[PDB]
Amino acid sequence: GVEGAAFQSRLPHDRMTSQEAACFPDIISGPQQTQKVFLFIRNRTLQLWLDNPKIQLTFEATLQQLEAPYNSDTVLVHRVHSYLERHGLINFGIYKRIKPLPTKKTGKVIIIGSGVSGLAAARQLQSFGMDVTLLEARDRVGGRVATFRKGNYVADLGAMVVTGLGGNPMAVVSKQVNMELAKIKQKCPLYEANGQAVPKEKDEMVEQEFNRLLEATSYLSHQLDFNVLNNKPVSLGQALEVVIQLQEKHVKDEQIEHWKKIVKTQEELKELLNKMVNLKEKIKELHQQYKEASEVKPPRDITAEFLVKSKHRDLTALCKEYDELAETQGKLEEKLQELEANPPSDVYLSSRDRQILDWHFANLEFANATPLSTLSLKHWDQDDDFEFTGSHLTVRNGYSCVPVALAEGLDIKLNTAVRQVRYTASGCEVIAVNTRSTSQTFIYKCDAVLCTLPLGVLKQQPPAVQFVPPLPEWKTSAVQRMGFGNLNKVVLCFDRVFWDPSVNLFGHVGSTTASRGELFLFWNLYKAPILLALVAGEAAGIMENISDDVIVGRCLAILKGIFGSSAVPQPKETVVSRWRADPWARGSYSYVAAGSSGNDYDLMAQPITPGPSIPGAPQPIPRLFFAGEHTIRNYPATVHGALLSGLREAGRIADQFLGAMYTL
Amino acid sequence: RKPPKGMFLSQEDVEAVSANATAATTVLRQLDMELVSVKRQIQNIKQTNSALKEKLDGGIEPYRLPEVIQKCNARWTTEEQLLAVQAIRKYGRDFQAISDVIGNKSVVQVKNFFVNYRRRFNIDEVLQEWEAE
Amino acid sequence: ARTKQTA
Ligand SMILES: Cc1cc2c(cc1C)N(C[C@H](O)[C@H](O)[C@H](O)COP(=O)(O)OP(=O)(O)OC[C@H]1O[C@@H](n3cnc4c(N)ncnc43)[C@H](O)[C@@H]1O)c1[nH]c(=O)[nH]c(=O)c1N2
Ligand SMILES: [Cl-]
Ligand SMILES: [Cl-]
Repeated sequence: GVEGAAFQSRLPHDRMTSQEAACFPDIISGPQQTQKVFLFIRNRTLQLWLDNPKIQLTFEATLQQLEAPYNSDTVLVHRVHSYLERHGLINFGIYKRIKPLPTKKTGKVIIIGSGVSGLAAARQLQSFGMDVTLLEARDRVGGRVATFRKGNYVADLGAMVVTGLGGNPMAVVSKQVNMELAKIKQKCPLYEANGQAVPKEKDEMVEQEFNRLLEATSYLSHQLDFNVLNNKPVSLGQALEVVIQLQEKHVKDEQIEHWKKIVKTQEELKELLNKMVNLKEKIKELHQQYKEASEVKPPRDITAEFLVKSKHRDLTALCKEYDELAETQGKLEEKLQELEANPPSDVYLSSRDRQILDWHFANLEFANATPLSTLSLKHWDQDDDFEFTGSHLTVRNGYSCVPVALAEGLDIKLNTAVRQVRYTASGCEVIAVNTRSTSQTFIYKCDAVLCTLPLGVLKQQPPAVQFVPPLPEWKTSAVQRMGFGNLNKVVLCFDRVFWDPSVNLFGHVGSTTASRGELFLFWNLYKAPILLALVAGEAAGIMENISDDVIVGRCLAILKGIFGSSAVPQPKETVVSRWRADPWARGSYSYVAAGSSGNDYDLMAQPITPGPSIPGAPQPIPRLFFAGEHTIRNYPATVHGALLSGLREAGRIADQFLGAMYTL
Repeated sequence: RKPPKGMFLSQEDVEAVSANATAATTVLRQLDMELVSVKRQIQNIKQTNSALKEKLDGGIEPYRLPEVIQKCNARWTTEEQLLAVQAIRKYGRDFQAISDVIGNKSVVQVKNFFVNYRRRFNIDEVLQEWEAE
Repeated sequence: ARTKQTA
């Protein structure tokens, strides 16, 4: 009920957050009883908004649905409501406005980029009463949400999956925008280079080993403190290699001690056989002596008789000894047959085992849009505990429906490439040009600038966008440290379905480690017959240089080897993405690079405050703000993350330029 | 707190595989070599043992004697007493051996002999003779 | 951010 509302908003139901503490210091420092009243009001308001996100939830309409005693304190309710509204926890996205927007605007904000982060912030700012204009370099909106549309064919070249609805803000958006969400069937069969499937046994054996190897790197990091090597941050790739090398070492160590047990025992045999051979000689010589003494025929003196009798006894004793040694000979002989029949494992992983493992590594390289040797060992999975619950889905009608819908009613200047960002104590001015005719210049004056340029663009050297004055070192250093990955897609449009329709995805196992991410995975998720191929890891960057024909050629080859040469027709339509080359992206999405950490995401999010114009003048207002996937530590590299960063900055900007009434 | 099951990762080993750029390859090689030098050592002793086994062909069957198989008699014949004296000279206190030599006397009867004929047969003197060897 | 296709 109210607890689900908190969960769906990424909030603890029974506790106040740091953000809430800042706006309600009176309540958090006060008695527990009052804190409980606040929590209920907050959760209930969230629930109301969540129950019907198609219409604006006003303060009036909120007080209405609340029962006593909660509905007694009208100010506390009003405060909580405004707080939620301002921070975009309620009334965000595309909803029917009950109170038509006041025609009179306050403040002027220029937003650089019209991707999801920029669009989300714009809606919020416009909704707050500010003058908002967005500048997009492309001839469209959505940025990294790029949908290919030709006829009935629909395929996403950028973001494609909604990663669980539980706690995901995209769930609200999906009720506001007609999104044909379809569950992803987890079943993923693999096909080796030769085109033959991988048996259930191996598939599971390698996958389990893969997870075991990752868990091992975690141990190696947290317990053995292997995080720095040669004054360099250890990468996930390095850690995996070391772990694998050590598993190969153990296999060899077990082998050695097994063959050493054999020799030790075989040396026990050597000694025993040496005894037996000498004893057999002793027995032979004694037998002769007895026979010679036995010759002397009765009757004989007592010494001659003693000789016979004594040698008889001595021989009996020695014959008993030999029998006991022969008893021991049979025990060791079979002990050796048992050991020789019990060899330990020959290899840690066979060539085929390694190739299948490389597919899992490629899969991980896809997830993080980067080769494993670039990922921070200590932090690559820092955002793990924030994953949403529920099954992963795809946008069957193309993800672009989201940005397009969010663009409705906004002032967006397309084909406008921002070139320079000037920010001072009295305001800002952004210099941009027409992408179609670069000489045509545009000047935009504003009170604040919200920068949503991708990390790739911010990294560009020489820079594509100049900041005046330059960004401070703390900001640029973060930019240099943070990783900006790459991953590409190959859209293959056909006229007929020649694949297993109940199978959403299937993999192709590359021959070598180097090419593991090369067209390693195929997606079958749309209405029309379309196959989407992934290019991850080191392959992504290299394949951008290869032409479409050659890429499609390789795709066809792979599919032929799997479905038969006379079953794969020549594609009617093909598209290949090149995110790194794309001047407005220069990569796909951020990753936690070795040497970086979740803290850099926070640094990326901090606004910039210019120095004073007049010396000795009071401390200016922050003027330059940042949003975007690379500015949200808990959900980076995602659509929801971008969306949330936009909502965050809108609240901070509004608080700064329109003032906060709910803090008092 | 611990590595995954079946997985092996010690501090000492990790440091070894990462001492230098080739350390890992050097470690694995030095083991591939140790394995080869032990396998050749196995076949060597296997062939040495095969020859020793061939020398024990037939075992000790042509050297085996039939058992004495006879009842124990309480009476001591002059012949038996004389055998004992010599048995004491050659075996000392191994009553079992002495009894086996005489044939028809038990272990206890031998012990009794030691006391019953201690003086007459200078057993004490005969015992010291055995100690000198 | 690990594997992705899970729950
Ligand atoms: C191939 C691929 C695959 C995936 C994903 C990305 C890609 C590329 N992601 C990540 C997701 O797409 C991404 O995080 C967001 O869409 C980006 O949001 P932003 O608003 O921060 O940047 P975004 O790059 O979208 O917006 C920045 C905008 O700035 C514009 N711009 C750049 N330079 C400019 C300039 N000089 N002047 C003016 N404008 C300029 C750009 O053109 C762009 O429109 C994803 N997400 C997810 O949730 N699940 C998924 O399935 C995936 N998988
Ligand atoms: Cl592109
Ligand atoms: Cl700071």
